[PDB]
Amino acid sequence: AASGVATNTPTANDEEYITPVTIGGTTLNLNFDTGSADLWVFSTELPASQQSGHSVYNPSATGKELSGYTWSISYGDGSSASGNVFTDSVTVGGVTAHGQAVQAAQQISAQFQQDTNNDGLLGLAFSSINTVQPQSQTTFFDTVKSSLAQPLFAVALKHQQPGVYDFGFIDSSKYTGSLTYTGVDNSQGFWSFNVDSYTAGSQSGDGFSGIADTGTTLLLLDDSVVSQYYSQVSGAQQDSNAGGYVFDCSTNLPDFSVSISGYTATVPGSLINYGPSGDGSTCLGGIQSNSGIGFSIFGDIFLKSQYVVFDSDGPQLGFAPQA
Amino acid sequence: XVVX
Ligand SMILES: *[C@H]1O[C@H](CO)[C@@H](O)[C@H](O)[C@@H]1O
Repeated sequence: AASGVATNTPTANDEEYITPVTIGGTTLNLNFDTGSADLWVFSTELPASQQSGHSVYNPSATGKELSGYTWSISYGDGSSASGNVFTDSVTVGGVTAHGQAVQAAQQISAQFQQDTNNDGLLGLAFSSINTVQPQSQTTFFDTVKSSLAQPLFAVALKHQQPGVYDFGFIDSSKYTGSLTYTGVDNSQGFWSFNVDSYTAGSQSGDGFSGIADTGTTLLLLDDSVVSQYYSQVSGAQQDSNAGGYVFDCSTNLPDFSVSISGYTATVPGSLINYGPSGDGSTCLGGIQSNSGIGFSIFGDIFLKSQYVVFDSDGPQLGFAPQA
Repeated sequence: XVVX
């Protein structure tokens, strides 16, 4: 059976987490995203000026082209990328997927051209949302799952410290107590779960659904929830230069918790201080609006407080406080 | 930050 551990590292302020991946012999630093199902990388098919500052995949060296297949994806923050497809060997934490579809970028939007922290994304959402045309392909996880000791992956994302991606096994030393599981609705291709209620400092409210997403930096909630939270933070104000609600870095922030199948997942107020707003003397809040989309995005701010198991059997999500 |  196979299993493996890949180490992740946050970039400045934990904006994103990158992990090395070897594709056809070349190691690239990718952002693992449980919110999408495409494995795409910077390649030699991009204009030379865009390859700058990145490790790039050269498809002609080792990939097998899928004649006539294309891919095109657009993300929640407005970024997008597109290209062609090859199959190659992909190794993550010593687990190798042979014949994994690799989406070589031909076009990337400005957000990606400006980000030199990563060399592409490795999607970990369900394969049902992979964008390859005319026939969708399976994610790295779906490609290898039958070979793992257990068909699951688990993650521990940390605040300014290296974390891990466990593939095919659960490391019990990464959390306190026992895991609590909840069912996942994968109808929209995400690792979606329900919360029965929430507590924002001194205020509690009714439940809602959300997706566990390693690819989103913050905890994005309904505006009602955001208002309620910030109404308890002295001097909090929206700052479009910063991207949302900001406050004095010294502010004591209330905690935020959700009740999941009887388990209370708590994000301490210290983890809600994201960092310097990068606009004056304030800090940006880890909780911001979801723009009215109807569901919440449990991004890195939330994840930094738990060890999370993504189990294909159910499917289901397991949670426990990080040790 | 980003929103994948
Ligand atoms: C993950 O699990 C596999 C299967 O038990 C081991 O062979 C590997 O060393 C790691 O513990």
